[PDB]
Formats: sequence, structure tokens, C-alpha cells
Amino acid sequence: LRGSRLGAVSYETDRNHDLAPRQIARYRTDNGEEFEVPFADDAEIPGTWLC
Amino acid sequence: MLDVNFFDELRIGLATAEDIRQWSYGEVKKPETINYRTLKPEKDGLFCEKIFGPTRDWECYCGKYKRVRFKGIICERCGVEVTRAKVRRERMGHIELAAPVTHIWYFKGVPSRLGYLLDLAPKDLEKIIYFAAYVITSVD
Amino acid sequence: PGSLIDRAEFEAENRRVVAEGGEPAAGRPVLMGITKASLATDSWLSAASF
Amino acid sequence: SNNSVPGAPNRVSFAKLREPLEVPGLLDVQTDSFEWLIGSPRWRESAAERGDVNPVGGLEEVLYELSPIEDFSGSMSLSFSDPRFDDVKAPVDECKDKDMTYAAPLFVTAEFINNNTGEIKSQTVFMGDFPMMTEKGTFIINGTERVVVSQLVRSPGVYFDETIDKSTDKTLHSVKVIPSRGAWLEFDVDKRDTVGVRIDRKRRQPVTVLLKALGWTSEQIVERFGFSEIMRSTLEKDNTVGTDEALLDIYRKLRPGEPPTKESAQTLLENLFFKEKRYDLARVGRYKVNKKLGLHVGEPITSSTLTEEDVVATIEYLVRLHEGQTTMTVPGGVEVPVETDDIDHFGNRRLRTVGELIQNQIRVGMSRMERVVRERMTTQDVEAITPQTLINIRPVVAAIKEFFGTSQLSQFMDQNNPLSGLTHKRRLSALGPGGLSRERAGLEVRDVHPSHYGRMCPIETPEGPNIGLIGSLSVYARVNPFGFIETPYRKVVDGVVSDEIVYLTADEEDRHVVAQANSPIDADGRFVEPRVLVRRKAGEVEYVPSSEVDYMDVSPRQMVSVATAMIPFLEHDDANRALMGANMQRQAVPLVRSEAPLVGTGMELRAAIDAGDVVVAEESGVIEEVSADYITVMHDNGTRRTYRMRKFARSNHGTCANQCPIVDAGDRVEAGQVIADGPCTDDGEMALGKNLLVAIMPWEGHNYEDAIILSNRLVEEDVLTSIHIEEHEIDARDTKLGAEEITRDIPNISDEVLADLDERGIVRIGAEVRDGDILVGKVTPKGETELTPEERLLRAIFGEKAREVRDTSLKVPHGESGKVIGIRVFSREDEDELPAGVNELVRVYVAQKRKISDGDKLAGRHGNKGVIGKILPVEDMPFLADGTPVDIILNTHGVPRRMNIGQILETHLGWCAHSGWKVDAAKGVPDWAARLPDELLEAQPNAIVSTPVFDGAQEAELQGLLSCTLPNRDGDVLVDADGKAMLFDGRSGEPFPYPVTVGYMYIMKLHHLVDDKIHARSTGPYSMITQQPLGGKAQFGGQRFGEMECWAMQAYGAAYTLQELLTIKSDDTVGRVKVYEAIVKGENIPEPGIPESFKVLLKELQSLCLNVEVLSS
Amino acid sequence: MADVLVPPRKKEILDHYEERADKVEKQFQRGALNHDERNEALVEIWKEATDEVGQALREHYPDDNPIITIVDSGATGNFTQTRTLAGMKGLVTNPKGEF
Amino acid sequence: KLRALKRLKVVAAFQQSGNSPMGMVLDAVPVIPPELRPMVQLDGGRFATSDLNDLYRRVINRNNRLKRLIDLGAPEIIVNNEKRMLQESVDALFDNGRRGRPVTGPGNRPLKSLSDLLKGKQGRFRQNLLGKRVDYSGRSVIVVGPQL
RNA sequence: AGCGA
Ligand SMILES: [Zn+2]
Repeated sequence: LRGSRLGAVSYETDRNHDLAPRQIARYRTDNGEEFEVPFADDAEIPGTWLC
Repeated sequence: MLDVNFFDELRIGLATAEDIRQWSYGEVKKPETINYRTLKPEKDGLFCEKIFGPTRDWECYCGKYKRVRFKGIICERCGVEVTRAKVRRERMGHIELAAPVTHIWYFKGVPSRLGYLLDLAPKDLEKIIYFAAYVITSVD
Repeated sequence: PGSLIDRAEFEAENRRVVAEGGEPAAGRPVLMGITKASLATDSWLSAASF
Repeated sequence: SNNSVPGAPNRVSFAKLREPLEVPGLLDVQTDSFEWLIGSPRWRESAAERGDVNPVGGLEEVLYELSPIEDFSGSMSLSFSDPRFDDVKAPVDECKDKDMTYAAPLFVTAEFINNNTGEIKSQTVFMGDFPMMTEKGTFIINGTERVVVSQLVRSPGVYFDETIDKSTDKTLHSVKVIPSRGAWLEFDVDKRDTVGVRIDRKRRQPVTVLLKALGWTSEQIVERFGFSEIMRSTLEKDNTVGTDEALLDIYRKLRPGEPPTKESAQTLLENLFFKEKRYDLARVGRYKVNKKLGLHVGEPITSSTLTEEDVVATIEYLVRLHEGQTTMTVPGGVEVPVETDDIDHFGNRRLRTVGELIQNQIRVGMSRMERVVRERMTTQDVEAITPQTLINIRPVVAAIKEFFGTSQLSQFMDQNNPLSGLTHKRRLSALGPGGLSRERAGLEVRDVHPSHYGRMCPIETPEGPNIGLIGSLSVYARVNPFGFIETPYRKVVDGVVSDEIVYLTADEEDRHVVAQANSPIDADGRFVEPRVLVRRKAGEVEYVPSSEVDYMDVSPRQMVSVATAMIPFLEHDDANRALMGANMQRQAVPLVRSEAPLVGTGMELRAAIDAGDVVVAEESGVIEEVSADYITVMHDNGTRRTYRMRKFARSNHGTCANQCPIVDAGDRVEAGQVIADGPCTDDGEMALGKNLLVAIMPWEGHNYEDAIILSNRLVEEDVLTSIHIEEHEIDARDTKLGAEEITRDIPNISDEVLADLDERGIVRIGAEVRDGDILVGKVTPKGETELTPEERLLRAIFGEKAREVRDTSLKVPHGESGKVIGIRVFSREDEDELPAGVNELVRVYVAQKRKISDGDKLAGRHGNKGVIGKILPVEDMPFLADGTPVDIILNTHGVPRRMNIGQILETHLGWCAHSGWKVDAAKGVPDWAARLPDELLEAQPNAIVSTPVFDGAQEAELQGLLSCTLPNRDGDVLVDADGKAMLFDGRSGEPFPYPVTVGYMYIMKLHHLVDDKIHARSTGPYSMITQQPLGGKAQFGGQRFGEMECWAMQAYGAAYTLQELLTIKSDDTVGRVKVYEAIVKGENIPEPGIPESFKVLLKELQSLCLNVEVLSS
Repeated sequence: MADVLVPPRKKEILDHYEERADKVEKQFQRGALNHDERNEALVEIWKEATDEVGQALREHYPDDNPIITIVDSGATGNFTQTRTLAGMKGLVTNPKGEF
Repeated sequence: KLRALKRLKVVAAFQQSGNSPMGMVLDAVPVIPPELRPMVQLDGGRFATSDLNDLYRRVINRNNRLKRLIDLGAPEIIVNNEKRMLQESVDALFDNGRRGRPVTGPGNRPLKSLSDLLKGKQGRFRQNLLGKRVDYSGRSVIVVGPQL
């Protein structure tokens, strides 16, 4: 009697040494609200986004 | 949310809609959980990775940037933020209701809190909030 | 009236209110059972857990 | 002077009396009930002997009450008849092996009739497979072995009682006529004298309303009720009058909101109290009511519905109860005493047996079937249908299956020893469906009403939270066809004790007066002294003159159960410790030798051959061929028969079940003789332990506070050793990625451990295994997961394949070892019955020979339990002057304060039996030995003896026997008349300054062995929703550090240890791995984080729209 | 069992108190008193009998008898258990609570 | 005066704090993180939902039905009935069995709403606060150790 | 569901 999840343990703790260089994009809503989503250097920013 | 043994108060409080939709990270609006065939969470459902975080550490729904070096970013296509797979333990959702709805505890639990606030009998307030009778809310 | 409050808070309130116009709130000692004593505590977490 | 079993050893008895009635078949309460359900010819002829007029089985009864079933039109009907079985589809052992349920088909002749046109459509419908009771009074479901426990339930009928009103100090009498499948009525007297009549728990009604509704309007009330003073008082409190007036008003109350029309009122009363289909006080209730009101003196039992005569007689009897009338000579019937009833008196507490329970379940299943049948009986087109197209057997078979599996009466067979196998049957359980759970089963029903005598043992009952709820049937008790418990009695006419054995229920017990078996019968049926001990109706105890006694007990030990009856000298032990001893006598384990006890009762041979686990020569003859496997018997007329043994079969609690023959090839056997000993049996009779030399002195504190010390002799000579068999299982099933395979091509593992596995997975038979070893090489797909760079380069350097199939082979769990007896492998390729998505099922049977180890639990037959403090070498043991070491050393301090000196008397008598005696009757017989039986004046060494429980060794007789205890080999009377002996300290050497009691005591090894208890966890599995460590030794888990333990810690003030135990050992998910890292690296333990249950709590509160937040200052 | 000595005067004590029990029973039979009064009288009489039997046992046993030794040491057990092991059990309670 | 006291209680409770009473009626209902209402598969594909997913469904389906009804244009009877069902669904989500018949599941078993996760003996305030299983532990039968 | 202290 047991169970599991479709997950990755990925034993890697954390690394603040190198973060894949990333800018931040912003997609204002229809009511003057802004919700920043970071995007990588190689990221292809969308024209519009689900905020 | 995340802090250290710094503790002096635990303040409970009645929450407001702005607080709820500020708490949430997305708006679940489909009554589905998992694709029956591939056994993966649906998009925009009760278990969508975009709304509630990945099920797999440092991985994304469309396998674009599955690595630690890619962290904190959102995969542009599938939209799942890449991070550890325990944010699902914490991230919450919210449902925008097409019609406001009264909370039950403050209506039914005797003594009725709405009954005392609006000076209304519970026997007659049930008839209102369950669409059995009308209420005049203004007069000129 | 009829509400039950801690003796220390009662006395401190009386000390505060003798100034700014003096009126005493009339208090009487009570002997209350342990169930009600425990439930009428100050922390909401403990009362909820009880 | 026992008989029956020809080969039963000549066990000499101290019985001063002679029992007329032999012990009945101890498993009749199961076998006869089941055969009553079926309708077996044996039951048919027995009922012919004992109430011929109506021979009907439980099936026939349910089918008759079902037939006919008619549509609302009434133009067509359906009927059933002739329940009939086929032979079983597979034998007992095959069903047990292949996990099939031992059953046989049911065939019922259905018959559809069409009223308007007129036909009969008769078939033989397969009703379903039905489980069958085996020879041993047990059922076999899915291979496992199950027993249905008879259930004590309040009988339906009319119950009278009164309460006192402290506000008015008046007796308030009432009545409750509670039937099966009916309604609740309560005639009673209010604080103001008025006959309030509450119907179905609805506001009490003036009786006059109901009489008018009965047609006995106020006028007819006067016509019948004349002395009924409260009746005329309520003719004034009637608040109305008139048949239809009261009918309409009452019917408005009865069915509020529905038009109070007189028609529907009449139909309602008919449909609720006189429509059998909707209402029934069953046969039992009808008999109870007709005997309590004496309506029908002897009318054949039928008409399972109330009568208007019955209700008016009830009202008259209740008023007369308030009038305190002596009796009510009902017109047309007999005077019945006007006494209030009890609720625990066994005249009111009937016993549903297996037959009744299965019949009720079948009735419910047939109700569902019937609803479906009548539903489609209209929708289906006429002139086109048949009972084949009408009947549905799915709900019936489902009901039977859901009863036998997953019901708190279809209990798992508790067979760790043959006695337990017997005693789990015959067990009475007052908790069940339609029964009182422990929530409502308070103390009130847990006492021993004086009606239990001879019907339910007062001693045996589980010591846990079930004391009194679960009991066991008496030895001689029998089951009334109506579910009551009849008991045998010897009737005595004019002071002459006959042998006419009449069986009485509790009611007749109360009616008459009962004497004692241990009374001076003067060899003619005639009592000696006139003042005779006797019992009266209310449990009172008196000295009646020897003229009014009309019944006398069949024998002593009639009030005791089976297991308890095997405790020697029981009458000396206190009830508490005797109860403990009875509850532990069922917990012994089968040893490898199973030597019989020296001192016993008569109930070691009978309770052995009736236990079932002993092979019995069916019919007389001679022996042809013996083996360790089978015995061939040559009957006196041509036929031979092979009794197959059961060698090393695993029981339901992992204990051995070996059966070994005792006869020789040339021996002659007679019918009913023991032919092969079972697990705990020796030469026919029970052997639950061993006869050990015992001393009763406190030794070096090791036997401090119930601890026990054994010699190394028991370890060495294998005296106390138990074979244990565990069953491990694994299934190669289908998955999403592919199919799982049992094989040898396992992923990374040295070929060193693959030596035991056979060519095709599973291990070779006999290969010894240790904890963590492989048993079934089994591998399962894992798909594609990108590898960590470190393991990727490890594979690059060590050239190891990915082995996309992950490995989850069957590893024997931690802390277990032993040999591999058998390997039972199934397969889909063999077209064996496997559940969906399963390719290949395999089970492996491991076995171990657990020797007696310190910490195990040993106990005598007097509740003197105890763990083993230490096993000394044989030399450092107190040894007698003859060099014989004692084998176990009990503690003195436990004897006096526990009031169980039965062990001391057993010790003395055991030494007497071991040494052998010779009462030198040179000049006549000594004073003490005058009333001893013959051939007890001398005995041989190691001679077996028996003392029946309540007529046994007297103290004077024991002193006399101990006086002469002829010497062992030289002239050495080691034990003096007192019963003690001079022991030499084996350790230091000097003699002990005071003589010490020594003897032979029979002790048993209990099933609470250390190996099954020791448990530990450093880091193992974890829970799912909460991240706490798991629980149970089946898993690793940890120990629940519960709230009181928290309190203990706070009182100590150990805040840091509390923090550790509640944060970084249970729930700090990121803290556990950090703690482990620090421990391995030798660093410091980190500061706890936040508990996980606390964060869960926070998230639920925020989900409840409660803004919970933490504030710094 | 040789070390469990019975009080020799027990039969005489039993007959003496049995006579009083018989007299109370006779007085109840002749209607001089009701059911509960006679029950109470028997209870008191048998309490007296129990006390007398216990006293006789206590004065009978020696000091080196192991049972009275363990008791009088305070190691464990009260004197009532010895009284009930040898001598008299006394009164036994009803399921309801009466005697 | 007695009623005035009983009401002034809550009235002054709301006045003293910065709490607006708008939160008593609700417009956005939060959804608990999924690992706290997981569907863990058992070995064999027999999935194990958490009994809150069906309630969250009920609310989602009824909300979407209301949204489509209002978009399409529906009579007052249908729209008000739909709002009533939405209300009942939310009340069941928060405390099933409080008002009216408890919402049953298969086997006529009442479902476990959020309130039931805290109330009674089986709440969080007890099951994981009356004690926890702890790592680095063990147990065994005991024997007397006179030489210790 | 059953069981031990
Ligand atoms: Zn992606």
C-alpha cells in the first residue's frame, strides 16, 4: 500500500552562482494593472500574455 | 510567507475579495483535473501547472527549459514557471464568481452574524439569500 | 453587565478611569468551573484547538 | 471412567460423582444451525423427532414468505419452490489452495402464472453459488477461512417495566412491543394517571381514541374494560368519542398532511399492524407474545402478525400491572402472572445463529431482487416473458458475498491452536449489525444476570474493551429452535431423581426450582438431608425442603465454557485470574513435540476430537499402510480408505499445522477413534504446552514482578520451540510503459546474490534467506528520465547500461530470515483466475524455527502470565539433592495477592503424579482415602491424572497423596509431606536455609513473541497528505509521541527536546535532510524550521477566507 | 498449601452466627419485619462473622509464616486477601451494588 | 436592552477594528493548493482523489453554467435558480451538512468539506497536534534488569 | 475489521 507522484527529485539543492541571464517583461492588463513575468536572454517575449 | 523564528503575533482576520485575488496566482475556470489518457494535469484546471507550479522539479509542461540554470523564469509557450516541485504545496488559486455569494458561517451559525448586523431574523434572511423572497434595500 | 473579566484588567481599567472623571465599575468575585475558565482564555488559537 | 474414543489414554479421574448426560457435540451450534438453513435430511429427521408438525428450512421459509409476487394489476404472479443444491464444485483443500470460495450452486423451481389467460411457466433457475460450511463448522471464502459468530440480540415481543417518578413517587408502568420489521408502540401511565399511548414515537394518545379506532368505541370499552379504573378515567380524558371520529383525528396525527379520510385510516392500521408483508413479529415474536399473554395455549405457530385480541389483552395486562394484579386468566387462554419483564434475562435475549443471520441476509437480497422483478413485471411485454427473463440473481449473490466478506460477524478464523479454533466458534457476540456497539453497549449489559447459569459462562470474556459483550456458550447448552438457549436438567419427582433429561429455557428455569448436582444422592434417586441448597426465580439462593425440588443440575461444570473447563482446580482460583487464564489458554502456540499435560481435566480428549484438527477413523477396521503422508484403512467389508494428512500447512496466524500418525501398520482401529495427532494434540488429547519442573522461590531478583527464569535445558532440548510460516507475495502486472517481467536480468547487482535464484526468477526451495535478500527477480519499465550529469559520467566510465526498466524486486523485509518451504506460482499462460492487468502472480512461503528467547511470554493455566527475565545456564540453577535442576522459577510475591493458589495445588498434584504414589492400605484404608475411587490407591511414575473442575482433588486428599510419594531410584523422598524440598544453590553452592516448594507445572508458550514486537526506525517511509513518518511494524514508522508525552516533557521543561521531536524528526521537510547531512558530516544540528501540519493548517484557514498572518511587532 | 493454615475455631464461629441468621430469617418468616430490614440484619450479622473469622486467623498465624510475613512487611497485599485465601470470603456484591 | 447588547457586541466588534463588513459576502472563492487535495494513484491505476475536488468541480460547473446563462440571456426563473444552486454549492464547499441535507457521495457517505477538516476529534487540531510519529525511534518488550 | 498492555 503506497503511492507516488509524477515529479522530479532533482537533487541539486540551490545555486545562486549562475542564473541563466534573464530580463523581465511586463504585460499591462485592461484595467491599468501590471504583472511582471521574468524572461531569459534567449526568451522570445510574447505580444500578449496570460497575466 | 517565509521567515525565521521572528514571531510576536498571529493575527486572524476576515478576508476581502481584493485580498483573495491578490493571494492567488491564477484563476481556475475549468472543472477538470487530469487528462485521462496521458495522466497529466489539464491546462486551466484544478491542477494546472501554470497556475499551481510544476509537478516536476526544474521542469516545464512542454520541456523547454528543464534545468536549474533556468529558474525563476516562465516558459513562454506552456507558461509554467520553472522552479522546485513543492510550490504546489503552497500556491493557491481563486474562482471569480459571476454572482456574489454569502458566506455560510456568518449566516447560519447561531447566533446569525448577518442577522445581528442588519437586524434581520434568520428565518427571514434564509428566504432572501436562498431566493425565496425579495428585499427592499433603499427608499426615496 | 454580566460579562466576566480578569481581575488584573478590571483593576487596571479602574485605575485608568478614576482619572478623566471618576466612576467605578462594580465587580464581584466569581467561582467558575474549569471548562468555562479554560474556554474563556485570551488566545484564539488555544480556544479553537479546544 | 471415560469411554467413546477407544484409544483415549487411561487418565484417572478424581470425580466423586457420575454424570448421566455425555458432553454434546461441541460444534452442533454451528453444524445443526447450518443444516437447518439448508434442509439436510439429518435435520429433517431430527425435527421429525422433536416437533415434526412443520419441517421447514430457512430457504423454504424465505421463498414461501416471498411467494407469490403480484403486480399492481394483479393479472399475473410469480412464485418459487423447492430449493435444491448440487454437489460442491471443488473440494476443501483445492478451494483453500487456489483461493476459491468453497460453495455449491442453488437451484430453485420458479413459476410464473398469468391470471387473465392462464398458464404456468416453470423452470429450474440457477439462483447463485452459495458458500457451504465444512465439516469443522467453518466457511472458506477466497481461500481464507472464516467463522460466523452467533449474535445475541433482544428478542422481539412485549416488554413490561415501570419507573419511579421522584417528583411524584408513583410507579409508572409501561410496555414496549418491539417486533422485527415493524413499528414502536408505548402504552404507559403519565405522571397524571392516564393511559398514554404513543404510536411509532408520536405524541402519546388517549387509549380511548385507539379503541374506537379498533372498533371498540367508548361503548365497547365499557363492554370489555370494567375493572379498568384508569380506563374509565381516560374515558373521561378521552377528549372525544366515536369510531370514525377517533379514527379521523388519530389518523390526522398518524399521517399528518394527508387527508384524514376514514378509508385511508382503516387501510393504514391494516397495512401497519396486520399486513404481514409490511409487518411481522416473526415466529419467535408470535410465540413470545402468545406465551406472555397466554392467548394460544398450543395453537400451531403461524400468523406472524399482531391481533386485535393481542392489543386489547396488552392493554388489559398493562392496566392490571398498575393494579398490581396477581395474574390475568385471559378469556379463552390461561392465567399468566402479571410481572414486568427484564431486558437481559435470557428469556428476552435470543441468539441468532449462522442460520438466522444468513437467512436474514438472503431475505434482504430477495427484497432487492423482488423490487427489480416487480418493476420489470409491468414494463416487459406480456405473452413474451419467463422467470429466466424476470429474475435477477446479481443482488442476491452480492448480498451473500457482502455478508461473508466485510462484516463484523464474518470474522477471520482465529486458529493459532486447536482450542482457539474451537472457541472462536461457539462464541456469542452482542455487538453486530442490529446490535449494541460499544458506544451504546455500556456497563448495564456487561454484568452477569443470574439467568446466565448453564447458558453462558461467566468467566470467559476478552479482557480488552469488550468485557461481557463477547462471551462463550456453556458446555451443555443447546439452542432453542427459536434462538433461545435451552439447558439440560435432571427432573426429580417426589424426591426421586429420575434420568428424564428435559431442556428448559430461562422462563421455565424461573418458573421451577433448581437443585445442585453435588448433593447427597443416596444411590436411589433420593436426597439425604431435607434442607437442600436451591435457586429461586430471581437468582435467590435458599434451603428448600427436599420435597419441592423438581429439577436438579445435570452435573457441575455446567455453568462454564469449553476452554475454562480445562483449567484444573478452577474452583480455587479467583474469577479475575481464572478469566485471564481462560483468555490465554487460547493463545498457546503449537510446539514441535506437544507433550500431554500430567494433571488435567476430562475436557482434553473430548475438546480435542471435537475440535476437528484430529483425524478420526470414520469406520472400524484394520490398518493397511501408514506413512508420514497418508493412512490406508481396510474396513471390515471390502472397502479401503486413504486419510490424507496435512503436513506443514500454514494456519491463519502463521503457525504450523502438522498432523502425524500414531498407529502401526498392524493395529486395529474402531470407529470414532483418534488416528492422527494434530498441532497441539498428543495421543488424542489436548497438549497446549509442556510439563516443567518449577520452583516458587524468588531468585536474585530476576523473577521480580511477574518475570520468569528458565533453564538452558528448554533451549537445548528444544522443549519450547515454535515453527512459524510467513507468506510473501508479488504480482507482475501491466503498466503504461509496457509489461513487468519476472526474470534474472536484474539491473546493477553482483552475481553473488543471484546464486540462489532459479533460472527464471524465484528462489530455489530450501535456500536460507536473511533480511534484505532477493526472492523474486522482477523488473518494471521506467520510461525515459534525463540523468544527472554525475551518474551520466559514472555510466560513461563504468560502461553500465541505462536499464530503462527500473527494478522493484521482492526483497524479504527487515529482521526476518529462515527457510523457504514452498513456492506457489500462478500465471496468465496457465489461464488461472487473475485480476485485470496482472500477468503473473507468485507467492513464496518462508519458515523459521523460533526457539524460546528472553522477553517471550509464558503462562500457566491460572492466569499467572509473565515474560522471561533470563535464561540461565543449566549449572547456575537450584538443583535438588538428586542433581536434577529445576526448569523454571516463578516468584512467590505474585501468588498471595492474586488469589490463584490453583497453581500451587496444581504444582503439588503434578509432583505427586510425576513421582507416583502408593497409599499403603495395609490395615484397611486411611481416613482421607475412604472416598477416593479405586485404582487411585497407587500410581506409576509419570502417570496422567485428571481433576474435573468443580468436583476434584480435595485438600485432605492432596495432603494424603503427598504423604506417600514413593522414591525415585534410591531411597530418597525428595519432597516431604509438606510439599517442599531442600534446594542447593547452583550458583554459590550452599544449601538454601529453608525448604522450597517444587513440583511439576504445565505451562504454555504465548503468542506474544519478541521477534514479532521489537521494532526500530532511523529513517523510513513517510505519510502522504501530512509529511509525518508512517506507522506500523508492517512498515517502519515511528512511535506516536502523543499528547500526554508532550505534557511530561513540558513539565520537565525540556523545550529543546520537544522542539526536536515535533519539528525535525516528524515534519520539517527541508530540515530532516539537513539534519541527516549534518549527522553524517559531523557538523551541528540545524535550527528547526516550521512544522508541516502548521503550514497545512495555515493553508486551510486561508482557503476558508480567514486572513491568518504572522506579525513581527 | 501446608503454609496456608485454616483457623481451627471457624466451624464454631460459623455455627454461632448461623444460629443468629436462622433467628432473623424466622422472624422475617413470621412477619415481624419486612424484606429490606431482614436483609440489613443478615448483612450486619455476616459482617460480624467475617470480622470474627479474620480476628481468629490473625491471632492464629505465627510470625514466620511467609504469607503473614509478606503482608506485615508492607511488601504488598492487605490482610483481607489473606482472610479470603484462608477462612472467609465474606459478603459478595450484587451487580446493582447491594450485598 | 438585552437584544441591544447581543447586537452591539458584533456591531462594536466591527467598528473598533479596520474590518469592513464587505467580506461577509464573497466574490472570489480561493482554492486550496493541490498537494493538500491530491489525487495520488495507487499501484494499479486506482486513483485516490481527496473529496474536495468534487466540490470544487461542482462550484466550477455551476459558475460556468451561470456565466453562459447570463451571456446568452435567460429568464428570471432559470437565472435565480442557477444562483441558488451556486449558493448551495459554495455552502457545501465550506461546510457540508450544515444547512439542509448533507451532500452525499457514493455509498450515501457525506463528503468532507473544509469545516470538517477542523471540527471534531479528527480535525487537524488533533490528528497531528495530539501527537506525531517521530523518526529515530523504536520499541520493544521489557524485562527486569537487576544487575544494572 | 480483529487483537495486546
Ligand atoms: Zn514550456
